[PDB]
Amino acid sequence: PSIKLQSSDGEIFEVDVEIAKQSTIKTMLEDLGMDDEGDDDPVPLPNVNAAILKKVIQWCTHHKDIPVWDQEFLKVDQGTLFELILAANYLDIKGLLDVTCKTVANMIKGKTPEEIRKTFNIKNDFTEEEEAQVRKENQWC
Amino acid sequence: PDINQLPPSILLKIFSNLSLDERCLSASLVCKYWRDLCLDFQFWKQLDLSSRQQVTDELLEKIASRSQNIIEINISDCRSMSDNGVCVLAFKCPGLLRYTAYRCKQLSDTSIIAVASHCPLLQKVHVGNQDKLTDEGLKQLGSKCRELKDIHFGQCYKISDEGMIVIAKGCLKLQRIYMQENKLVTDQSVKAFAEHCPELQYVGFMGCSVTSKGVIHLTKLRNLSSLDLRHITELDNETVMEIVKRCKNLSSLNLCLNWIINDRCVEVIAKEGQNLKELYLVSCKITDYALIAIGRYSMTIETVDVGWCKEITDQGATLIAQSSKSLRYLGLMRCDKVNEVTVEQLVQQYPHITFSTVLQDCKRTLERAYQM
Amino acid sequence: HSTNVLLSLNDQRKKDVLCDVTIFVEGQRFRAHRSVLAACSSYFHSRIVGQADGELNITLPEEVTVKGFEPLIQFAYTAKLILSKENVDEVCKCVEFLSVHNI
Amino acid sequence: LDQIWDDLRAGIQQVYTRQSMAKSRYMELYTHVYNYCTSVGLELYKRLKEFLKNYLTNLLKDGEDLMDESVLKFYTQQWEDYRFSSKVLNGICAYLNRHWVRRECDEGRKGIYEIYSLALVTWRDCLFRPLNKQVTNAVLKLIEKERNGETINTRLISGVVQSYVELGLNEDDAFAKGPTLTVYKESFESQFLADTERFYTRESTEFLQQNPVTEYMKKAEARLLEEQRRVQVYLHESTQDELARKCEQVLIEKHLEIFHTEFQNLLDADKNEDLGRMYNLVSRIQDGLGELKKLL
Repeated sequence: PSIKLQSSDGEIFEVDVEIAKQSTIKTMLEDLGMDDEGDDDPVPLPNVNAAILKKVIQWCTHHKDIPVWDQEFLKVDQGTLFELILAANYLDIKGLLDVTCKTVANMIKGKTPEEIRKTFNIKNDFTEEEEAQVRKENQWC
Repeated sequence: PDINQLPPSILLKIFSNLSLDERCLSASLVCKYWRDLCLDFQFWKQLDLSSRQQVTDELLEKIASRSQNIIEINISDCRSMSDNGVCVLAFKCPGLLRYTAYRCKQLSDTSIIAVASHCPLLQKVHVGNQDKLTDEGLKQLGSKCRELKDIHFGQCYKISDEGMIVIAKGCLKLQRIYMQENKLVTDQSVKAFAEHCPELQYVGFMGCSVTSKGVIHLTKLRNLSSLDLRHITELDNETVMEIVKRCKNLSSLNLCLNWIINDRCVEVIAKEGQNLKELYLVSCKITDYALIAIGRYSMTIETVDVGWCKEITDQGATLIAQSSKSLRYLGLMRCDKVNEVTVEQLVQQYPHITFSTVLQDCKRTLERAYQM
Repeated sequence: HSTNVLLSLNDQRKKDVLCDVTIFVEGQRFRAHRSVLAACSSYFHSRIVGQADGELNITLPEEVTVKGFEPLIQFAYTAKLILSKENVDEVCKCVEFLSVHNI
Repeated sequence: LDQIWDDLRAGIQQVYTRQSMAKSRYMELYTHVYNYCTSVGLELYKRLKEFLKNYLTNLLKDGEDLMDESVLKFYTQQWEDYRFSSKVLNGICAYLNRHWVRRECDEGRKGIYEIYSLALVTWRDCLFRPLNKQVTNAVLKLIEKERNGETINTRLISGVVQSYVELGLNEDDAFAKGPTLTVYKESFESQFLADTERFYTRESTEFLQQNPVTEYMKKAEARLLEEQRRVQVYLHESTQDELARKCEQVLIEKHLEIFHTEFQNLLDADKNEDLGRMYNLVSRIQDGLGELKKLL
């Protein structure tokens, strides 16, 4: 019981098969488990690199509203974030999308438009003539 | 690091973690793309506009103008719109499922007529304390949309006799029932409606005038789960015995405030009751004698409720405190016949009990209110 | 003393915040807590203890009148009443009663 | 995107020819779908549907008009291969299933299914074709060895039955509530019952004109037991009641008039073992013991 997952740029990551058993690798072994194994060949992941795959197995190892461990684990750069979102969507880790999409929503929540726009470097693709009609359309608080 | 490079599925999953106020007030002014994301059938098929007072009067024209799949309208505690403002939305109502409007007094039977004929699909009609809701509209509600599966008609003193029979002959898919102090409810409307659908699980007839002549015939069905027969008119004891002996599947039994009901029922309820989970006996005239049987002869129990008991045995309560393994639900209130040892020792002896005494639940409530 | 607790709860009640159980009389909403009305009126513990919901909505029969009703909660809280001779009869029970009230 | 679709089709075509390639490829095909979808997949769904339709159309020019006991081998083998490969393809297209199809149906909208249900519908239109009448006729002819035969190859029949149960209406009405035996009933069970009725009518008439009534009851009981057991090796649970009612109405309830006379003759010369058999046979009927109860 050891999948030999290889990262995008190339680094072999042996895991026990309950640690990396998520609905796109769990499903693969269910539909390709009838025949003989391929001598424990590496299963490359072309959309997950070797610095993000390290954290994905760190999060799945422990778990064999945003608790304390998940608050201190998700204390990475915004660039190290936004790729844990994509690497949990790619491999379909249903419990890592939840605790990560709350965090990105926890810095949108209760911060007014201006510093929300500043936090995520959003360029204001918004004029002022049509701002008077969008603030009157949501008048009902 | 660009957040807008994320696929729209991820952005919608992020935006679903914001309230409607946050989504329509802050995240809709950041840019064009966020405003277009925070406007979907995803976010506008579960309305829940309860207690929005004098802000939604004619606005209901825009919430359902291009929206096609409203299924969770909830305008409870409304005080602003009128019959016109609800019938305009009722005209379309594509596949509405769970219409709910409690305590909306200004609404009348016209809203019921509008909502009952323009959607042949429904699942929940939980209306509330709306007065002047006469029975003429519920007739057509049962005649046209015979797909409804759950009603709630408390505190509507105009549903005397025609309503139950009319949504009892046509409709058959009902699962739950709830009624309140509604007078002029005759017995000759439920006896006929007791053989068609035996799949009912929740039954509630508090403060109603249902005679036991229909309760006696309840032995037919053997799939009932929950009972709420509070303040009922002398239900048969042997019927309760038969339904508790045969129907092993039984979840709840309240039977509170009943005075002709005697001590025999609770004496015998511990003889064979193993799956019973809670008991609500408030102001019962128990003769402090069934405690020994309920402690010795009962091993599976986790919820116990002692009400306005004038007399009690402190020794027996202490014995049953350690007799069980997980029965820690002593919500004592106004128990004058109590000592000062249990409330002083069992608080620290068992750190897994919350208790309900006045001396304790005054600092705890303030502390939990201050923290949250 | 616990009367300090009662007075603090009373002042918190008289802000329309931290109120748990809501009483409805022909439209008037009178907010209060969960434990105290359970301790006061035996008609209320009946409708309360059977639920663990968030926000509660208990309605009272026409038999109970508002005019006597406001001082009922006051006497539940601080055990002090104000009353004159014109509005007495619908309260003359001296064991509260007034509700159902066969004890 | 044709840059994706060339290799995607080249991999799907070898998913269906069960060559059993490694996991480094069946994770490289999932990446094609993921990369395409996150670049929606309406035309991807169209290409998959067209591929499945053409695959079945070309597959089914073989194995046709090879009628008896040879449509069975064809149908069973091709059905199991198709079902396994379609489960694998659904596993590959899980992303399109989870995000586009789910968001697209979301109301009961018809014409758009998951990949497994899409393949099941396409194979049902493979059944909605001459390969559902000669497989059924050959199943009936193979069961029509009720007289004699031991190398009947039960696996040829039962598998066919399984197919007719899997092809129950998959078209997202609201949700799969329970058993969905509509195609099963309509395409097999009516003919099965109407054939067993004729077989047992002819057999009963022939045997009664060939032998007396005393040991016809033995045969009737044995045949009832045989029909009861046959529903457990060609197993579907909901046929036993109807088949039993057919068999009781044909074997008994049609020769009661001679049962009464044989009852009187058995009473005259006391054969107490035949009367028990008669009592059981006539008690299987509803309201049939009336004349026996008076003759006694």
